[PDB]
Amino acid sequence: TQLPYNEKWEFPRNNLQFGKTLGAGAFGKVVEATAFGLGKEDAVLKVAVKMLKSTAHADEKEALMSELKIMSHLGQHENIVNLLGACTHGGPVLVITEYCTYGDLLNFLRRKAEAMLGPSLRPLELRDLLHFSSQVAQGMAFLASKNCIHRDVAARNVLLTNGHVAKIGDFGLARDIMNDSNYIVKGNARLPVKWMAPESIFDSVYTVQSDVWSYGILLWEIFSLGLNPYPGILVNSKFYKLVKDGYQMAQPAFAPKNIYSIMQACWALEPTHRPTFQQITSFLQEQ
Ligand SMILES: Cc1nc(-c2cnc(NC(C)C)n(C)c2=O)ccc1Oc1ccnc(-c2cnn(C)c2)c1
Repeated sequence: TQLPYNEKWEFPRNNLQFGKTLGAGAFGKVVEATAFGLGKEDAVLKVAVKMLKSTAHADEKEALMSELKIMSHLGQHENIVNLLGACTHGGPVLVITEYCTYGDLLNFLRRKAEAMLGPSLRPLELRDLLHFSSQVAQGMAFLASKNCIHRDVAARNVLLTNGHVAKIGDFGLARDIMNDSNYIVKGNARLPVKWMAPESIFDSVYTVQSDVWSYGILLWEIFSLGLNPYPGILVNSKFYKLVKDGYQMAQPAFAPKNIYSIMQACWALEPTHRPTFQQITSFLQEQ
């Protein structure tokens, strides 16, 4: 980001055949597409393409390029949404990432729960939630090894692909956060407050451990099967005070006592005392 962009990621834009729009923000969107002759193997693949809408401004053009430059210098990991190519010459910027078959984790969890309650006219096992949690932890630990701060870790930014493997991603400009109830007004920007660490809300500081906090909130979403954090509590000055003073969500319905203990560790008031994603990973690989 704010550095030269490598041309190894360039891809012919007329070699994309676009399909349905997957997500749409205020000034950007992710669209599914079939890419032909992508990669060394010249694979023909279904992919996700990220692009700005017709309402194009200078500030929105930089935001997509920044996301691309960070992803380019990042590297490949099985449990993150990998970059496959970009279209930077010949027209509007297109960011080509892998296509995850099952969408985000939040809807998958919320649907499977509804399908599992069908006798109110496959199923999800506890092992499945431990694999989802383990997999995202591996992705975050990989970002933590590159000093790359996600700063919106949430189930809505975790995607499931072939074999229901979890990948951490970021819709960024392609989520309509303007109208999203999980993003609260805070002046110049709209922020996912209920996922944020207190020092990010007040000091506006983002680190690996601030992502560890939000990952702790993610664990609460996974093991509640898509419940909303701090449910029914309106984000206001009392909520800020409670979070800063040490208020924590109760144990979700389906988390073992030691998964809730790992949640509480991610929700420590002091950032250095929170676990690392490597420690979260290694623990969750056991479970
Ligand atoms: C979620 C997502 N994320 C990124 C992305 C990831 N990672 C970073 N950055 C790192 C450094 C964390 N950035 C900046 C990003 O933009 C790009 C596109 C994207 O969208 C997708 C991707 C796959 N599949 C779908 C989908 C939707 N529905 N279905 C059925 C499939 C949507």
